[PDB]
Amino acid sequence: VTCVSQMPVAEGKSLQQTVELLTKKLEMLGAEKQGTFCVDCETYHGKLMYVMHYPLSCFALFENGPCLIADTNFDVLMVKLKGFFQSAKASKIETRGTRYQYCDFLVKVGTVTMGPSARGISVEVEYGDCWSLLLEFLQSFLGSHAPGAPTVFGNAVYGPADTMIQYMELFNKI
Amino acid sequence: NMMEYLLQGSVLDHSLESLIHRLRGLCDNMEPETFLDHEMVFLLKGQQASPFVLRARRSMDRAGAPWHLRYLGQPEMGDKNRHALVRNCVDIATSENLTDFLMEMGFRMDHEFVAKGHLFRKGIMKVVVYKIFRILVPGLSLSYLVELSVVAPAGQDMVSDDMRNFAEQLKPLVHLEKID
Amino acid sequence: RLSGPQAFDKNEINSIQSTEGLLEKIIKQAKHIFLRSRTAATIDSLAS
Amino acid sequence: NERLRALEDIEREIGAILQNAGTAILELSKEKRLLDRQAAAFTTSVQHVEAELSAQIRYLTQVATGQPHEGSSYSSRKDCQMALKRVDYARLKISDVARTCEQML
Repeated sequence: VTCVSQMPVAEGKSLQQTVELLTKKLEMLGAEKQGTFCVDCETYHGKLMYVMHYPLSCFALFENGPCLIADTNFDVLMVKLKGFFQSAKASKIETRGTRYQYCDFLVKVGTVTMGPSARGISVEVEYGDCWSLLLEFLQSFLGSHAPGAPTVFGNAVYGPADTMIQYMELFNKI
Repeated sequence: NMMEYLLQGSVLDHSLESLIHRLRGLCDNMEPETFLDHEMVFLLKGQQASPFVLRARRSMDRAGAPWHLRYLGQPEMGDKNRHALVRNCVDIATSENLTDFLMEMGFRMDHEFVAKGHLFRKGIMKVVVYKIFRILVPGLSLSYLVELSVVAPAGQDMVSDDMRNFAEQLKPLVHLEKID
Repeated sequence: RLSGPQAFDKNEINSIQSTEGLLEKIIKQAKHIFLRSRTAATIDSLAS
Repeated sequence: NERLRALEDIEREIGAILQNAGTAILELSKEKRLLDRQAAAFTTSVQHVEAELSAQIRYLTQVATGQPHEGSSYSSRKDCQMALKRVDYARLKISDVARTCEQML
């Protein structure tokens, strides 16, 4: 499926402390480690970028995005497109973290991109629309979460770029 | 980073066998094939006064193949007796995403052309024969085109002499050269 | 190049190419002896 | 295909033209009927053989640069060899099964 990411602004102890608490809860759930899948999407201008893992940097800027350019295709195109887009002043940062896989699942914690940011959680599903199981698993993870806003009224058929659209919306929201 | 050594080729429309058999025999490959695609040039340059071409060549006879696009221009004056080409930068695309992004970012279709012919390859080289038509979107100059081209990193222009020798090998039929 | 449009994280990036040579023949011989042993065990249990 | 037969016919015609020229010279120098027509035919055949040789030499010169037509479908040859080997192994196994059945009955 394509589970959107949320921005739970935790407080009290620390941002890193809340991230460690979420990781400890996930480990208590019984999820093993599956490498560090650091996602990266930098805005530009109304252009964008993407490094979500996958050797394809697919910048879904607008009009749902192509999401087909290679890891170096869009990058070389933007590097050669000097003078066309002169809005490179406002920079953009990206998060990182780990990636666990409990069973047919995935979890990604979105840390501080440039330093100001919350712990952005993100999950996926097995086949795909099919939100009963997703919510039943999310409620056992934490409390206030699951904003939603998917590509409703589409049938798309499990749009993979929907994750990128949710990430872009979250990055613009903070 | 990457570069190209594309050479221009133009053969008479009637001289087809002396090209196909020679290329199939001298050194191209085993089990040759053909192709069919149509190009869509674009340009978006308001004040820069430098229209960048984005050839979204989509193979109509392909099963949803990506719209492999290439950027070419500003031939570098190397004077290395080579094909006198410039740097290249390929870029894949999705289904109908090339037109979608061209409409989103804003582009102007300079022209539309279609190509059709046989395919050939080499070790670090590539030669292609095809014919261009002048027809509407639903579907000619009477002159085939030998697309002897090389795309590779900068290196030391070692493939230039190899391409020159390969062109001299097919001298009785055609005579490749550069272009302006 | 299909990794462009259909961006696969680690499935096709690893399935595009893999090792071969002696490992394949070894696996085939292992499967052969395993099938032979299973058939022999079934035949022996039937005869017993 | 046809060029080989063409060259063979050209060589045979050159030989026949030489023989006809010799015979015409002999008949004309023996004593003094059809010697004039014979000499005319011999000269015409010699000119035709020369023209055919010049045309064959002025061929398209296919490659003249390297070993052409590289690759004689070796993959298909190997595939056919493997198919024949499969057929032979199947025949051997079938003969073994038939011998076992004959020993059974």
